[PDB]
Amino acid sequence: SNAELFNLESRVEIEKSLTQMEDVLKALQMKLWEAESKLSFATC
Amino acid sequence: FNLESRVEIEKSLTQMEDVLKALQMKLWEAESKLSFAT
Amino acid sequence: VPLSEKIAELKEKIVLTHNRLKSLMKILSEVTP
Repeated sequence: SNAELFNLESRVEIEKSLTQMEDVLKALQMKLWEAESKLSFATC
Repeated sequence: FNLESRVEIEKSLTQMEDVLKALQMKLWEAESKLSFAT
Repeated sequence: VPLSEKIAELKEKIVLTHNRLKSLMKILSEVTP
């Protein structure tokens, strides 16, 4: 079944970039947090 | 990705918004690949 | 279908983080004219 194969190739490349998006955003969330603390302390 | 100065926070916050904007398209792309593989 | 749920959980976080970023952009422009 090339269908079942195609399905599996999809689900692989899908959840790969899902983890990728996970890693990109949670670094983003960490620098966001730094900026929040910066402007928070600055404007008291 | 600097926070030394207000001008750099501004630049850095827009970069983060541009990054999220790329993430939202990647999420949608994943939504559709998945919907097409069921 | 766990992939379906990983999509939805990831979507809501993009949104929440996007909202934090929005609120911080308004606070930052009150002090950077």
